[PDB]
Formats: sequence, C-alpha cells, structure tokens
Amino acid sequence: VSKSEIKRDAEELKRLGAEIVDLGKNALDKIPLDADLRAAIELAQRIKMEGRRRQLQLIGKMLRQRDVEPIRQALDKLKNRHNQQVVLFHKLENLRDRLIDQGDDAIAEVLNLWPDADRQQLRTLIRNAKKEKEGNKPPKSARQIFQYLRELAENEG
Amino acid sequence: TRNGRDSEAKRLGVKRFGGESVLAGSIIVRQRGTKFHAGANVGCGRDHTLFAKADGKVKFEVKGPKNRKFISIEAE
Amino acid sequence: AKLHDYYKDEVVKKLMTEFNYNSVMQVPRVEKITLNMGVGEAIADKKLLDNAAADLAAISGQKPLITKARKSVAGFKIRQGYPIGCKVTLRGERMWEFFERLITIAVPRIRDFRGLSAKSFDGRGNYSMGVREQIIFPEIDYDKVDRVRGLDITITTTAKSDEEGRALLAAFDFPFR
Amino acid sequence: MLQPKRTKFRKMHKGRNRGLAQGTDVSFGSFGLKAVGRGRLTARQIEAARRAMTRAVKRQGKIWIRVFPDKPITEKPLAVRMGKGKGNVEYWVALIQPGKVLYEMDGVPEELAREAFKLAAAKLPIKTTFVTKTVM
Amino acid sequence: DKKSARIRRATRARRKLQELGATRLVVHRTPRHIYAQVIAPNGSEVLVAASTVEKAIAEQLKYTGNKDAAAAVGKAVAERALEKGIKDVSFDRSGFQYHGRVQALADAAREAGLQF
Amino acid sequence: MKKDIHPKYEEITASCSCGNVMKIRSTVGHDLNLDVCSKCHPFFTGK
Amino acid sequence: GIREKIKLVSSAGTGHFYTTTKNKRTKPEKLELKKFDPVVRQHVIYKEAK
RNA sequence: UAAAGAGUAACGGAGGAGCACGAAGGUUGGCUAAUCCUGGUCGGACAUCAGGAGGUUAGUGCAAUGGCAUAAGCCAGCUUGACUGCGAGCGUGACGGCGCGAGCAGGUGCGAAAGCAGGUCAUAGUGAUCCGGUGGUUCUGAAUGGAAGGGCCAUCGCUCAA
RNA sequence: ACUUACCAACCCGAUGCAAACUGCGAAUACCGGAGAAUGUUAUCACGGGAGACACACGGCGGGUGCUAACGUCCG
RNA sequence: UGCCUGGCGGCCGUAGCGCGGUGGUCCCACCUGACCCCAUGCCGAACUCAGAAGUGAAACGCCGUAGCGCCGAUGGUAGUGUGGGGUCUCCCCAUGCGAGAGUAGGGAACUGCCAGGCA
Ligand SMILES: [Zn+2]
Repeated sequence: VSKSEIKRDAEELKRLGAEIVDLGKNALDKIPLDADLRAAIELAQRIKMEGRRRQLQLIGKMLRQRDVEPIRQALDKLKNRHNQQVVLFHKLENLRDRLIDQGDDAIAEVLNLWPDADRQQLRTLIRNAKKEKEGNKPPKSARQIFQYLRELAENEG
Repeated sequence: TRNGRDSEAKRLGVKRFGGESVLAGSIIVRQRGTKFHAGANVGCGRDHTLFAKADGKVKFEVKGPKNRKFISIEAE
Repeated sequence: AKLHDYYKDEVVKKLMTEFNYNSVMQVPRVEKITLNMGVGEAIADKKLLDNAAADLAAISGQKPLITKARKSVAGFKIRQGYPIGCKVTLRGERMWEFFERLITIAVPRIRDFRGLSAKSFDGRGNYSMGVREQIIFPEIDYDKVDRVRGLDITITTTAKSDEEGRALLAAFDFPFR
Repeated sequence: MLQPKRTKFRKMHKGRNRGLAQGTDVSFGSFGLKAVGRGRLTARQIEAARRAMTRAVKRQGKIWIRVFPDKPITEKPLAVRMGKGKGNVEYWVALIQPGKVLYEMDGVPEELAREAFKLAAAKLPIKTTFVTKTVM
Repeated sequence: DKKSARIRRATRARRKLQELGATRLVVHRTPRHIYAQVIAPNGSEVLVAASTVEKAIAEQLKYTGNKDAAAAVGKAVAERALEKGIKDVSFDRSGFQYHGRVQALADAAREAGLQF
Repeated sequence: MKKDIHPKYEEITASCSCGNVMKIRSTVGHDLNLDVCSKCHPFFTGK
Repeated sequence: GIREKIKLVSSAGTGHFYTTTKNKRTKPEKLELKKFDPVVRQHVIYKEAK
C-alpha cells in the first residue's frame, strides 16, 4: 500500500538475515533452512566486509520471495524467546516428577498422545531414575531423560 | 491521489523526411505501432523502428487498398 | 442411399410441377445433419460429457466432437477453453442414412406423440428440433444410461424461404403438426 | 439545480472562451433569445432564468433549453497555501460565447415572448437579444 | 467467400516475393484444366506463359486436369523458359496445399533443369 | 472416413412387429427388434 | 522472485554452460533441450535444469 | 497537459512495473469475434449452435497508448535462432549507458523451395564500477620446477530502493 | 384479457460541448535538395582560457489560481 | 484487328454497396464416381484425389438504375505568420496562406502483359 511501508518491512527482514549469519555453526543446523539458503550462509561470514553487504543483499533477496514465519518461529525457539517454547519446557519438566516418582501412571499419556514413544526404553530409564534417587546417588542419568523427551518433542524420527 | 509523476518520453516520430538522402542502415522513423509500413528496400526493426537497407533518398508513399502510408527508398 | 434414390426419382419432379423452377438443380438439397449435446453441469462431473459423447458415438456412425466454451463469463463460473458440450457433424451419405432412422422408428417411438412442430423456423428455411428422452433410439441401451438426457437435431437447407421447407419435408414425409 | 449525474473526469481544465458561434439560427421554435455578451452561466443562473420566465408563459406552447453546464470548477479551501493538490468540489459553471441561442420559445404571441424574455434577461449576467425564426 | 479465402491467404507470399524483387511462377487450379504462368519481378508483365488449354499439348493426355498431365504442362512451360535466359524462378503456394496435382507441376519444372 | 476411430458399420436386418423388413445402417448388434415403423403407424387416424 | 535461476550444462565432457531461468514450482521436471556449443562446433543436448 | 520536428516543468489529472513464458519463441499450414434477430431442450441475461447485416467496435499474458487482416488475434506438427565470434551504419542522451541493426564465418530448426529465426506486437519487468563463489586459459608465477597469489573470459553475486 | 393524469430502454431528425475523441483539417515551425543576390566564414572539427547553472517584466498560446493578483510553472 | 472469358499488376471507393436484366460450344463456380498419394485431439460443406452426366440455382463477369456510400468546386466563413491599433479576460486594421462543413456538379471506372474461344 506504500513503497516505504514495504521498505521498512524489507529492512526488518534484512536485519533478521544479518542475525542468522551471526549465529554459530552448531546451532545453525537446528532451523529448518533450505540447502540453497544454507550454502549461502557459510560463505557469508568468510567473505570480506563489503561482500557481506552483497551477501546480505543476496540473503534478503530469496528470503522475501518465500514464506518467513516458520523460519522466524523456528529461530524464536532456538533463542528461547517465543512464548510457546518456554511453556513447552515448563510442561516437559512438569511430567518429569509426574513420571520419575511413579513410573507407571504417567506413561499412558505419552503413548496415547505421542505414537513415536519407545515404551520399551522409557520404563528402563525410569528404573534407573528410581534407583539413583533412592540410593541418593548423583543424577548422572536424569539429564538423559530430558534429552529423550526433548528429542521426541520435535519429531526426532 | 499521490499524483505528480510521469515517465521520460523517449524520442519517437517522423525523423527522416522525404527527399533527403540517407546511408544504408540508418533509421527513418521511430514509431510505436505500424504507423508507417516498410516498402521498397526498407526493413522493419524489432520495435517497429524502420531502417534503410540500401543507400538512396527516402520517399513517402501511400500504397495499399487500406490507404496505408508506406516508406520506400530509391537508389540515387 | 435409398432415400437419395427416393429423392431423385420422385421428389425432384414433384417440385418443378409445383413451383415451376427454371433449373432442375435449383431445388434445395440437404447439406448436413447437426446433433447438439449439452450436459447438465460440466464442472460437476466430466464423465457425464464423456458418457454423452459415447452415447452420440452410439447413435451415429462416427466419433463426435467436443466443443470448447465460446467465451468465459465471470458471473456464471464458465472459463474460456473449458469443454462445455459435445457435437457431431454428418456429411456424405450420412444425411440420408440418418434421416430414415429419425422418421421411420425414432419419431414414431416418441411417447405421447401427436405431431412434430410446424413453426420452429429461422426465417430462411432451416428447420430445427430439440427432443427429450433420446432413449427412444435403439442404439442407446436403457440399462447403461446414467440419467435422462436429450438431443438437438437440425436440418441444413439452401432454401430461401420457410414455405419452401413445407414442400421439402412433405416430400420427405413428415406426418403433420 | 442542473448537473450531469455522471462525468468522465471529476475535474476539467479551465479552458478558454475564444471562438465564434454555432447555433446562430433557431431550428425548433419561432422565437428565441440570443446572447450578445461573453461570460459564463452557472446552474443557478440557468435555473433562475427558466423559473422566472416559466411564471410568465402558460403551459400552452413549448420551451427549449440550449445551454448545459458541461464544465466543472473547484475552489480552494481556507487557510491552505498554493499546492496540496487541486481545489475541492463546490459548484460547476458553463461556457458561453456571444452569438448562439440560449432559450427557444414557441406557441404564444410575440408580446408575451417579449415580456417573458425580458424578465429572464436581467437575471442572466450577460446582455441578450431577441430574434425571430426566418425561412431556412 | 470461396474465392476471397484463397486470395487473402496467398498475398503473404505475394508481398514477400515482391520485396525480394525476383521472378515468380504462379499457378491456379481449376477442376478441369490447369494454367501456368511466369511473372517478372516488377509484376506488370509476364516473361513466359504456357498452359494445357493450347491444342498442341491438348492431344497427348488422358484428362486435362490430373497429376499425370501436370508433369507435361510443367515440363512444357519449363522447356520454353530455358531459351528465355531466366534460368531461375521462385515457386508460389498460391493458397493451395503443396500436395496432389501441384506436385507434378513443380516436379516437372525442377526435373527439366529449373533451380527452385 | 477414418478407420479405427469410428464405431462398427455392420449390416443388420431390422423389422417391426407389423411386418416391415428393412436394412438399416445402424450399430445395434446382431439383430434389431422393432414394434413400429414409418408405415402402419396410427398417426393419420388419431389427428 | 518465485523463479529460480538455473544453469544448463552440455551433456558432453566440456564445461561450457548456459544461464536461464525456469519456475521449478510449476515445472519440476528436468529439461530436454539442445543448443549450439561452440567448443565442440556442433549441437549438444542440455540437461540438469534445477 | 505540450502551443502539428524533437524535447518542455509544477503539491497538474489519470494510472502501472521489480514479473511471467522452455511456450505464451521460430517456421510451416489452417482459421477469423464482440453486440443483436429467428429457431432450438433441462437452460437461465453465455453453455455449444443452423441461418443472418459487421471484417474487428473481440482479442492482442499485465496499466495505458500506438499498431495488428500479409494478421502481431486463434489452432496443430516439428522445434530451440532465447546459438557462437562479429557486425559496416544510424538514433538517443554531456557522458557512462541504452535501442535499431543490413550483412559475414560455422552449426542448426521449419517448409519443397523462394526465405524466416541473434526471443515474446512494441513501449516499464531493472543496477556501472570496486570487491566475493565456480569453470576454463601453463596468461603470469619476485633464484630454478611447482605451488600460493594475480590477470583475462562467461557466470550466477542489490529494496546499493537515497 | 382490459385500463391508467406514473416512469422509460432502443432507433429516428435536429441542437451543443470535450486536453486525456478525430470519419476532416490549416497558418507557422521543422528536415532535405536546387538557385540569383547579400552578409569581415557569420558554418563545422580540434586545442587554450573562462564565466554562469538565484532571473524579473511585457506580448503571444497554456497549466494552477476566481483568466483574483507587482501570482507560480511552461515554449 | 474487333467481341467474350481467365490469370498476374498499375491506382485504391469518380474503384464500392443495393436493385433489375444477361451468360454456358468456349473460359469459370456448384453438382457425380471415392482401393490410394496428403493426416486428424471431429465427418470429404471447407481445404487433397481417379471422372464431364446435369445445371447456370448460389457465386462471378457484363449492362442499366444516382437509393446509399464516395469525390468535389467557385465564393463565403472560422483560423493564422508578419507589423500597428483598441473600451486589451477579447477584437480591428494592411498584407500573405487560406479551413472544416454545405451547394452546384461529377460519378454505375480507367490502364499494362499473357493465354483461350467466336469473327
Ligand atoms: Zn410397423
């Protein structure tokens, strides 16, 4: 509706692209980014400062022509700034004590709602979780419980 | 309504009038449509820019059953 | 071509004794037969048009043609180039062969028939019908029909007046109105 | 008041009042009023002149109108400098060139025509004259 | 119309050959006998013309208009065009599809030694 | 006429119950059973 | 924007390639197009249209 | 607006573009609509039409304009000339740039051939240089041989949108 | 099927207007050629040096404005 | 070389449209016989064939018809270059160029080459 209205909208997308290049390689693969865009990211930091502007012009160019919300939404989870991400972790730890203290009454909800949960391994993990807590041993396996639930949270496959 | 803007009107129109000699390959008239049709020894450009194909003097003729203005050149 | 012979031996001499035509071939002759078909809703089901073409392929001796939309209209959800109906043109010996099937068996089998129309004329001398329940024809089987359909048959004639069709169909023996 | 319901463009250039007349002679009635001066007629003036003469002529006869507004004009609102687009919609006017007929009359004697046209001539901002239809 | 349809479709070649400024060989079909003419590049005059109507060739054929007889009129017009010195013509479709009795018309001229 | 694109053209012998035997260019099949015909039809009596 | 720029590489062993644009969304199939190649002085097929 | 070469401004009036098309390009062949009359079934103010005054008021991927019957409008087969190196000459701008471009060498597609094809009927669909990726070039390679690096060519590299 | 102090599509004859309409269409301007006469080559190419890139008014044809302006912007 | 017909052109309505008459030995257009040579997103109206039995119905050519379309004066008028003037939003004067529309009138074509048929 206004040429300058598009301008600030496009410029806002430009600084978003400048945030992707300023993000580490290990966390770069987390976002569902296409290979064509991904390949342009690695060349962006290794190019000289003036070429970064051209690369920033590149990154903005084919990022506007496609959908942006899933990329922005996925980036928000990694930054842990989207509201649904932090509450998801709240319920993820809310089912820990619901499961680590009983071990039988909490598995029903997980299997009924999530069909990719390996109940063969989950029961054994709770067996170790009960053993370490009862024997007042350091929680060397409690961390792995959260990783498995977190991994299955976003379709581990 | 946010008006006040116009394009740069490029240089068209009858530009090589009849009775003058031109060298081969020189344009005669730059036109949008086929206001003037190519005639004897005259070629039509991609954008209907009539260009000469041989040396001579340009003459203007109105030929055809539809009274269409044709552009032709004769060897001098 | 038994009607073509019937046209040659009796029809031609009858008309010169009636309208005293100067030229023997000046008398108008049949040119072609038009069978026009239209489904209830083309966009609803394309198989209906395909079945309609199959029915027209059964009634005629040749495969019919599919017609495209003449012009798209935005208010009636019709797009340009979209197949909207089916048709077939018959030429050569096909006029005389198809004409006998119409008047000998097809028209007499029409339910509640009291006479074909005697007013549907364009003003020049070409005579047009639109008939319902094409199932009267024996080629179209009554068990394979999916719905009740119709057919539009028109005659093509070089006649210059509507009154001249009166005489021509009289020679072709249309019963009455 | 008189105005076309639909216009091709919401506003039109100012234009000029140069040139000669076209409708020198009346071709519908026997008597008519012809403009002698040069100026402009608005919708109000046309309505006022027609109303003023209508009260003087009985329904017997016939009345013709030869002037239409056909020309839009706008006015600039208060406390606005030069620019900010063109003016706002206030009213329209018509172009008048001296020599063409304004109103045409028929059906009642000349004496009533003189009285009727005299009453409507004053409310017109231009000097007019009376003419009689001739052969051909 | 029957005649206007072929006239309007053949002027595309007529303008093209006129622009090229080269002689053209034009033929029009008739359901009984076929003509054949050769036109100068100017178009205001002919150079050689030979048809099958002349009785010289109208006695050595079965039917006037046919493929078998088309190779005779085509050869005859080409034979008498050799001494003219033109040595070259340009064929025109003349609004008729290039197949049928028109095949032998051009083939006979090509076989006689005309470069087109 | 183009082959392999049009339906069959087999000769058939049709006959109405009245007794009018005629050969009709049609594609009904092995035989064509009819009940009425152009003749012997009560059209000129009903009107 | 929606269009994706693509490169057409000669099916021969040479590395000479041509540049062009095709909409992958509507035409995801690889192109079967042959164009002149100056290095081999002939006409060669071009493939791998992204 | 713009005053009959070109060009000509304003907070002058109306608008559009940052694409798309591997077909919607080329060749060859073929064809010609809006609107209305009569007749015709579900069918109505289009369904597709049979007969008619109209040869384009229809259409021309999109805003407008100018053109388009030899149709540039419509359909089908083959198709890549939307090719490589060029390109005398002309026009437009102060210039960078941009556009037209006959014709030459090679290899092609169409049709029998004459010939056409260096993109789309045309006019907006775009970005010069510096510096980055790829391939080629033994072009060069700070002692010799390499290598690194640099150069040249094509190429994707801007909301450089001030 | 009848009727009405209501309205009216379309066509016909006449009458106008239109920068964004032209079945028509000037005077001038512009381009080129030929020629007698005149004009300190006043014409063009290149090189050196500049200045300037804030114009106002009047007439003519216009845009805006009320043809309101010692009004603005145009040739 | 005289008349008629056909093809390719000159010019593009004084070149056409409409009405009436005329033409079939010859030159043209419908109409017949239809294994094939040419190929379809659909038949031999309309384009490709091997045939002259009929007809000049439609079309085409020719002649007349001024109903329409069209061309078009002379004068007049609007406009305008140059210079001057006025009561200067617009006009006049001297001179030059001269509209559009309308009227009288014209107009039912002319011409080049070649081929065929009748004298
Ligand atoms: Zn019976």
